[PDB]
Amino acid sequence: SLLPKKEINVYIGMSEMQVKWYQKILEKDIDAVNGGKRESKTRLLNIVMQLRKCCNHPYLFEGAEPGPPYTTDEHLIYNAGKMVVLDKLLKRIQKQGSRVLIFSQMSRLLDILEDYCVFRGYKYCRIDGSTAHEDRIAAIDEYNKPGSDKFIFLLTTRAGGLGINLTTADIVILYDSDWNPQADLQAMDRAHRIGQTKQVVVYRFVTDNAIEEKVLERAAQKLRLDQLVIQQGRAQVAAKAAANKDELLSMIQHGAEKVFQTKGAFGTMAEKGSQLDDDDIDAILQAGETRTKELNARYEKLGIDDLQKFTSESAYEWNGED
Amino acid sequence: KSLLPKKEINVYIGMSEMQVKWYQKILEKDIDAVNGAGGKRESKTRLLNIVMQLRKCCNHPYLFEGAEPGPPYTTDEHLIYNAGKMVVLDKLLKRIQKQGSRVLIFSQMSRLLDILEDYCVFRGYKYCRIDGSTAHEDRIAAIDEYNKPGSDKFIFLLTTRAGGLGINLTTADIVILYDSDWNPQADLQAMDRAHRIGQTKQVVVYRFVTDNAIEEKVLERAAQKLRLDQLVIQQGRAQVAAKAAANKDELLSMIQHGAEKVFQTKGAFGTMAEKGSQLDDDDIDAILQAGETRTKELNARYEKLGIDDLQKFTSESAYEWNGEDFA
Amino acid sequence: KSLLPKKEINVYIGMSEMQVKWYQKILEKDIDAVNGAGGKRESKTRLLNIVMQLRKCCNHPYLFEGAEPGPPYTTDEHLIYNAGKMVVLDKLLKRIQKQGSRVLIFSQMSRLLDILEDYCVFRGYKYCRIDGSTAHEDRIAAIDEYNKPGSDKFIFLLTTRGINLTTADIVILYDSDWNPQADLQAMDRAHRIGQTKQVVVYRFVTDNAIEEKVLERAAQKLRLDQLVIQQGRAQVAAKAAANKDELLSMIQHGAEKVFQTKGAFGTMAEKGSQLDDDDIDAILQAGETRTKELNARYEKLGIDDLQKFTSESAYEWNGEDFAA
Amino acid sequence: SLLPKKEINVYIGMSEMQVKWYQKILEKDIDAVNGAGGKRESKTRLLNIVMQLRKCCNHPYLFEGAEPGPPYTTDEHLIYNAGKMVVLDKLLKRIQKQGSRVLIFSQMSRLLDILEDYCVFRGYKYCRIDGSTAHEDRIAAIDEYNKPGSDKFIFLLTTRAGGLGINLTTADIVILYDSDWNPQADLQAMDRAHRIGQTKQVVVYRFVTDNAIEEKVLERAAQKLRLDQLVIQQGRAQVAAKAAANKDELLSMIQHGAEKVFQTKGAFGTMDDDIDAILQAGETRTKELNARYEKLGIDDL
Repeated sequence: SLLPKKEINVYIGMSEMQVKWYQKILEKDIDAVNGGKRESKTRLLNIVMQLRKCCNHPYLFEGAEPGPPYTTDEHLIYNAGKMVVLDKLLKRIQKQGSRVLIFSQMSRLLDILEDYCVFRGYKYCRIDGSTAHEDRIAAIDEYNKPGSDKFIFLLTTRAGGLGINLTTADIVILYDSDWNPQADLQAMDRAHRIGQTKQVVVYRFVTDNAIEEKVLERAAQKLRLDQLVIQQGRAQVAAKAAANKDELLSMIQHGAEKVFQTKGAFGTMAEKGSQLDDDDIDAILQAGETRTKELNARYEKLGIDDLQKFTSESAYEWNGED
Repeated sequence: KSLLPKKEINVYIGMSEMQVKWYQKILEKDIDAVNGAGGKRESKTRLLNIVMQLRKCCNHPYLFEGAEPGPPYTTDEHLIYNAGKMVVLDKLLKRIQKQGSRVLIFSQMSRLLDILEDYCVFRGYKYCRIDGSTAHEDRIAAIDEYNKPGSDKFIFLLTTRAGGLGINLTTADIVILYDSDWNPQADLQAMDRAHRIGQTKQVVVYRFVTDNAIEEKVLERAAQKLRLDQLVIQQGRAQVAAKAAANKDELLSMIQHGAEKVFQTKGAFGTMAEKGSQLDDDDIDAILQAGETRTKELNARYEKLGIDDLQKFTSESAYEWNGEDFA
Repeated sequence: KSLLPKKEINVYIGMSEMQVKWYQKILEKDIDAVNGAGGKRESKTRLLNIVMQLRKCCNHPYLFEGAEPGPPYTTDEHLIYNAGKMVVLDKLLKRIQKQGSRVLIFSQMSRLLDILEDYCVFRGYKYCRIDGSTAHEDRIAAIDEYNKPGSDKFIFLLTTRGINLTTADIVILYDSDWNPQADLQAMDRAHRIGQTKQVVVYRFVTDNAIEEKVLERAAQKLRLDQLVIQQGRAQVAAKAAANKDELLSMIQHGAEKVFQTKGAFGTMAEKGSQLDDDDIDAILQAGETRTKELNARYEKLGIDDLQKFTSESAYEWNGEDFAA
Repeated sequence: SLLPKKEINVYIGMSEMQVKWYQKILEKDIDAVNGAGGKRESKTRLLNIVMQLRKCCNHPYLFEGAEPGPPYTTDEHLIYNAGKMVVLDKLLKRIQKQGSRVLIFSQMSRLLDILEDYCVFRGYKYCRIDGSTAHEDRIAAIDEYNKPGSDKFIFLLTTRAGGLGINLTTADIVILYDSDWNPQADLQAMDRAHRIGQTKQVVVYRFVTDNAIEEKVLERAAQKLRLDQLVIQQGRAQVAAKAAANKDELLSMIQHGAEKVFQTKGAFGTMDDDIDAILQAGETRTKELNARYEKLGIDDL
């Protein structure tokens, strides 16, 4: 029994320094912010990038961090709203005896997260995805050591590989989200997989009322779409399926008893047969129209769960009754 | 302009005494396969044969050789009362003409239209016919004989899977599917030869179904294939939407979201404005609690989407014409 | 009713001063594969890159980023006179509206329709647009508010890849689809049952460039499709068993002369006993003449002389629904 | 060098006896002949009349009670009662004189029975394969007829059992007494003689009853043979209609005008009085282009 993961979006604001740069990005291209039709997506894609960097940390922009000499200070935290929440969260996660994996889209943010963990004295490992194979093996094993010195693991979402195991941690923090919903999903399942004994909790830093909240909904819409496409994974399989042995038999046997029982004629031809009056014909038409709507509505509201023909339905064993 | 939705009505029909005799003969002459089975390899050829003969029985016994009363052979009233579907059709047509309606009659078997031809002449019904062997010049002349203003014809006999489609026969308002195609889109294709843009009246489609026989069970399997066909259409639509990259309109809404509140903000934003200083774990407990509330709320908007209500771009309905040509 | 056949006219267009520079630049950045005077091993994927960019160059240079003078991107007269096809389009549209005609403009690239959108606003052309990215609600609303009497719209921009736009009479294929049948669907949005006037289709082709060679190879595919269509007719007709009408004409053939006959028949009435080898030499002589004559009747048949029952042409719409 | 075969339709009439039995067939089902039945009727009733007329065209003795009553003898009446037998009698006489050997094909083995009684009556050595003869038996039949210095002269064959790939090139003349509905069946019967190993000109005689059902049978068969060779010669069409652009095809697309573009150093040639001069010059090239390719055939494409 693997305990299901608790995914929580934590909604964070921006410091004054972020707002200043966030405005500068919006200002220096206010025409595109207001929005010719010829131009490629590049002009808008750049603004999206700079707004996402600003939602991570203003120090990612050159000439933002306080002037020389550059010092690792408390303002490394207080100039980024996420770092504030991250500061108290880490101090409380280490308190409750939990270990945390911290992911991010930008490696240049992990550079800040390296300097932050030194300022607070947190032991950590790191995988950039520019780190070699024998290197990232050691970083995984150092964190997975029984009684590991490390406490935080900094990684970039895509670049860790596939199927790596970090079950020695039980908390996952997504500093920022990927455009692809499964990329973060594969990052949560680094701690939420077979071998994990404790409750996996995933925190997703989302800058409220900014671009990242709008980014999240798009990734939420595409994630639901993938679910709709997987849940209907046998629609094309069920449509092409030709006549089945157990179906072909029920087609032939349907009503065979009444056919064998009949000595005269059948339903319409026994009840009123060979001669119909329009009082008689209208009773047929109106009844058939009634049956037509019920037959449609009963099948119209169906789903793939009911329509699906499992592979064992082909393995006709015997007749239920002869 | 307004095109009235088509009324599709299953007309459940019984069988005459003669149909029962042959239907029994078909079941009896191969009773070992019906009551039991054979090797899976064997039975599919053996069962598909029984299915095909039973469908011939539901249409008309005279499709079997030696069925119609022995020599001499005359076209009389026995052509009608020996087939359940003919009896229903005979009075249905009589009502159809009196209400000023003209009817297209489709069928899977061309030899049945041969039976209907002899019936139409027997009643004095002017008719045309499209066999899929008719020839273009003959085809154009027969459609124009039936469609051209002030036409004399009343019944139009066609085979379902021989249209060569793109035909206009809007002068009829009633469509009779004497029997149904295994592929539902073929019968729906035949309906859209009268129920097409240019049609002005209410299209009524009568689908003959031999009740308590093989045709009724086929009717259900067609409704299943018709519904899951909608799912492939719908699953494909979600597949296109999931693969679609960000639009310039989508990107603009992403940048503009909250931009006005940012321009309006002179200090800090949100959680930083509300406390700012690294403060109490009661404030952090409020942050994580309210965020989890919005997480449950966010999922609820999207967890109720479902396959059947995605945004349409192409009006693809498996309950309407596919657009293909079955010849 | 009478539906006037569509007039399909290739309008061969040159290239602007700017286009030539980029067309050279495309060929120059991959000059080894173009020349073919070396290994000739160069992969087709490398060639498919040249073809696709040369089409963008044939369409409009501004499809390449950094070509158009830098930001802010403003719509002026340089939007027209930097592309050969736009110059032809600019005066063609002016003539089309003045003669009371409305035009559908199709294209393979939606980013070109975006260029056409900025052009249409620049000239004051009321328009609608179907990209295959517009919602059904708006598309059904766009077709109606284009067809309604007293419409203000004049141009309808669509991507090539059962819709009715018969209220327009002119179709412009700015660029061509590799599958000729895809263009015919785009044509049959005005040229269909419901059209009252003569449908004229203009196919823009960049003369003396890649678009001209595609036109020659597209005509082959369009002709080969006709031959396949015809082979199917000959295949089905050969597979057909005799009808009851065909068999009766075989039974009835000469039956009147047989009933008319009171003694022996034909050649047997001529002699009927063991007579001269002049009789057999005469039979074989007339038979060999009739044998040659019979072969001539069928030696003059061949493809394209086959009976139609279904009027399917490669030069007419398939009925297939085309989406990119 | 294999000489192309000569195929000559021998149009033949019917004896007085054939005229009677032809009329007896048409009259005993004259309602079907005059088309006085329902369209729903099965095809069997018409096909019955067809085979009866086919049997009458071959030989009247195929019908019961036709040959002169008791006593039953094999004389010249076996020949002068059938129009084809009269022609076949004189034609074999000429063939044997000029040193040729002949295969005789037929649809009906009950007619090969008649031809057997004919060959014995005329003194012609012969072999026979029916489709009722087993493998080893019909092997020895081939070897005897192909034997160097063969004793035989005629080979009576059913059109069914001939087309198997066997060799009968030691006969240079083929006589199809009656034609098959399938043009390739008779076509492969001629190839029993007309194939590698044949040294002489192969001549094929196709007996046809003129102004009777067999002439109309011949026309329809000649039609379906014409349909056959059309689909054969146009089999190269569907394989080329769907084919990705070959690497050397794409090269000509890229090279088209590349020489004109490089040396240009300016704007191209083109770059409402000018516009109507473009549409007019383009309309000329469109009509010429389509007319050049529309009449083309598979060999060019």
